[PDB]
Amino acid sequence: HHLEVLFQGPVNALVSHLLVVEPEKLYAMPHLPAVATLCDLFDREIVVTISWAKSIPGFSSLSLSDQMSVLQSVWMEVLVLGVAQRSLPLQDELAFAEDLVLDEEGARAAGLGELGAALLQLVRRLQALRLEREEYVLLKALALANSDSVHIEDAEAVEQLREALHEALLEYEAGRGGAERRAGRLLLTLPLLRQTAGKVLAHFYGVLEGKVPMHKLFLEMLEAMM
Ligand SMILES: COc1cc(C[C@H]2SC(=O)NC2=O)ccc1Oc1ccc(C#N)cc1C(F)(F)F
Repeated sequence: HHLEVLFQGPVNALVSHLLVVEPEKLYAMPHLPAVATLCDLFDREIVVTISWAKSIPGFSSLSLSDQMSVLQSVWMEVLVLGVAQRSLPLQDELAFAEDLVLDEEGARAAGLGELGAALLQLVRRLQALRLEREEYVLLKALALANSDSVHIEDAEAVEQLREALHEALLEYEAGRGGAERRAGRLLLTLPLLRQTAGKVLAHFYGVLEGKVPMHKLFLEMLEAMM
């Protein structure tokens, strides 16, 4: 079941679907040290990210190989966008989970180096647009489909998924110099989104040593689930 029928109708059925498959709020707390708590939380975010992707209409239409290639290239973007998303109502704070909210200094003390600052930069870029939840899920799905993995074997198939999600965003906006410009403004945050994800990976790999090899960790979980 590839859920392709959701691309046929008015977009509101697709949006309703994205809203439903949005992961449940996680609780990071039960007493572990900050680093350990975040590590445990991270493992759960990885699994949730993978299950989320598989429920994105049209994703399953891609060859198994391309699904994995797409996921390996943007999983951090999806994850990071979730963090930014939970942080929007706050000021200069990061809601890693319902019950785990850190300011810049708290992030630094939790082993995140300067990621606190980098993540808040992303958060501020999104807060400036005052996202609604519908825009976030559409943008997130689009970020998944806008992967630029070097290992994609059917590039037009990925192109078509990306196009369909972009058109969904447009149709959603149109139905709330085209003022539906609203869509472009969301798209213009995608470069910072990708950069932020790269920054997170660089921090855990060290600079490129491999202290905390998240790509391997992700792959192992990916192939265990797919
Ligand atoms: C210090 O924070 C992390 C620790 C780990 C585990 C590592 S660190 C090491 O020394 N040993 C390992 O196993 C993994 C990832 C962490 O960062 C996050 C945790 C949770 C979320 C969410 N929601 C986002 C992040 C980020 F990656 F966006 F920073």
